[PDB]
Amino acid sequence: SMNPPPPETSNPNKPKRQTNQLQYLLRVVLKTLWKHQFAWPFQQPVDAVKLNLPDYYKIIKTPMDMGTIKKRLENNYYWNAQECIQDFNTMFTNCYIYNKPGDDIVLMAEALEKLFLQKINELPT
Amino acid sequence: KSTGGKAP
Repeated sequence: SMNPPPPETSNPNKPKRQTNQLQYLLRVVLKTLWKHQFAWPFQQPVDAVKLNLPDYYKIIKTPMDMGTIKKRLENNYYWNAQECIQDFNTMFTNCYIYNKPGDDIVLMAEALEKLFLQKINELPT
Repeated sequence: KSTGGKAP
């Protein structure tokens, strides 16, 4: 019942660029979701030790959280916006796989996703 | 905030 190592947020070997779209994902998408009232269950990796969740990582093998994504975006870890969008989708999907549909945390992730989906529809040239 | 949002 240890935690795995968090996901990579930094690799100096990967190449790096700034796009319109990556800047929108940090400053519009991430910022909006980050400041949401329901954001806090997702701002860090699920710590199964401190939270007593011994099944979490027997069930979730591709973990993701908005803290990781935030760091990835600050570190130019992403080259394509789609890599970033996929991490958000993995984070939502994980919440739907682990929690039962009717748990509070699923309703919370659904509100974030709706906001998330509204926001990426506004992603630029 | 005890079980970081999860239902026991």
